[PDB]
Amino acid sequence: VDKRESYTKEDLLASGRGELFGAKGPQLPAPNMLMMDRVVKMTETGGNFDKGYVEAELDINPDLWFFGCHFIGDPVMPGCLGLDAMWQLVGFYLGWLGGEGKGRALGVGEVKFTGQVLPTAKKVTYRIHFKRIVNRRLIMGLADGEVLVDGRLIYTASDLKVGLFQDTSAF
Amino acid sequence: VDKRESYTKEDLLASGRGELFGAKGPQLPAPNMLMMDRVVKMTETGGNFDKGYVEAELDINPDLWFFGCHFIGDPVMPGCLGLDAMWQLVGFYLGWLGGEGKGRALGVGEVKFTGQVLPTAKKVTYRIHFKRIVNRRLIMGLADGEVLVDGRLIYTASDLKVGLFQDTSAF
Ligand SMILES: */C(=C/C(=O)SCCNC(C)=O)CCCCCCC
Ligand SMILES: */C(=C/C(=O)SCCNC(C)=O)CCCCCCC
Repeated sequence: VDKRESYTKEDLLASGRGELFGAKGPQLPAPNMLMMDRVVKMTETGGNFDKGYVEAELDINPDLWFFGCHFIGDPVMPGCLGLDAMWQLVGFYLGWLGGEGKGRALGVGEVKFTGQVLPTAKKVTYRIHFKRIVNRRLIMGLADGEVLVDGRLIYTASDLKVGLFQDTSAF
Repeated sequence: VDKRESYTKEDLLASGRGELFGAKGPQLPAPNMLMMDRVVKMTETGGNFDKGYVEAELDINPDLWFFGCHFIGDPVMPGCLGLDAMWQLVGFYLGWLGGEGKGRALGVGEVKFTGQVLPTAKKVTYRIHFKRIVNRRLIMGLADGEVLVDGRLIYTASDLKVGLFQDTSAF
């Protein structure tokens, strides 16, 4: 794949249909599971471990679907969805490096939610710091993640793990 | 609250509206974020640590919203939603014990996904084992959770943490 440092919302939507990295590359979820609007920076070096970095953003507005049901009369973006965005970015990066296969989240170490995303916020920022990448027969990524809302850190996740699989018959 | 050992779909829908545990108890998310169809068992003793146990189920059918977008052409229930159902059950239990306040997931320690939920599955079972409950004027619940698909253990989550809050304007 020809690597770009950033991707637009249109690119992320093309990705969900497998039109970005080709038919062998991984796909990002499509709405309403897509949890980012754009990827503002992607590098092979950099990040807290100098092994890779990804920064993405999600624009917030009061009308996003999840505010209406989580919860009724007490809108707050589900934490699980910010967490999924992080898994999505780790998997996307693996595909960006040329990894082939279907994306499947494998797990995460500690996750801490210290703040919330309200319908009055404006922008959610995701930062992924890669600590390890296996791109041999097996394609797997390990990273730490940070979620900020309007420049303030609210969630951290250690050891997000995602792999790409050509055969998912054993799951 | 007048504890019942089990709750039906209609009870969970009333919960999302704030009718089940009253105006001061926690609310479950409403569809499309409600991740269970019923709670089959709730006991304050029992469970792996004999400090509480809850078992719930989610009926699976190909038409569930998430199957159409995650991923297009490769349907699999998002692992993040299975995690949310477990946080949802921990908070529901704190309200069941009589706790007052709005539920907020605080984090989780370690999550491992070893299997997937396909649209061909029939049922997902959630089993929550409580470790510690602080129901003082600081309501928090700590528990380990397991997710099974048609009886097969596929996800384990250690140290799920949820708390109920009177005032959430601090986050
Ligand atoms: C959507 C679904 C899952 O990953 S379900 C995880 C099941 N795990 C196993 C081992 O079967 C989340 C997709 C995140 C990764 C997207 C990569 C582009
Ligand atoms: C929906 C939203 C969240 O919990 S967002 C977490 C934000 N964290 C803080 C500290 O503000 C999930 C609700 C799960 C618990 C429901 C209990 C009934």
